[PDB]
Amino acid sequence: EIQFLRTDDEVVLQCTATIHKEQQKLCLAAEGFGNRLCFL
Amino acid sequence: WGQPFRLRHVTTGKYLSLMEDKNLLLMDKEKADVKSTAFTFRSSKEKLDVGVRKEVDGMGTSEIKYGDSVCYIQHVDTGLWLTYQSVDSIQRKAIMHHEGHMDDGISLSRSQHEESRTARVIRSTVFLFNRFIRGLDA
Repeated sequence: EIQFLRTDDEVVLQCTATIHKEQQKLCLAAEGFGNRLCFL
Repeated sequence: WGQPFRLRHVTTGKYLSLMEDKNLLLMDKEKADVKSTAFTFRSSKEKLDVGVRKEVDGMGTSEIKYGDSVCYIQHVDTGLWLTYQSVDSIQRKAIMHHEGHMDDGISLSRSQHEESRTARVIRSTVFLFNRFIRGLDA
């Protein structure tokens, strides 16, 4: 059966990018220590 | 059992790998090419090699237990086993050997969340401070 997202779950935010005619998967990431901005 | 994985050294941020000339060695993130960095836990040292396990889209079934279970680390690509050099605190160099030794069992001890946090903070801080020192030297 199709699984659902509950609250107390560990997830990763993923997206796709089309660069030079290819698809790349990128996950949102952040360090938190010494750097608050988010990268991929 | 049989699931491939990578072992990352938290303090240095480098991944364990096997080069043919100089056996076990730590390598940077950009050079961990799965073929040399893939390792596997084995219940027994005998050459079973069942493989062909189907990946399960879920939490799975708990197999390897902390402390109680005895593990045998095996390189996926070459099939070599982790074993000690047996010649010289303790400082016993770790090597890859095809038939290993009589006692190659490995136990696993989980670390605390605070300890893991502190280790990763240490690695980030040493990276940033080394960058700062190199910039000042330049």
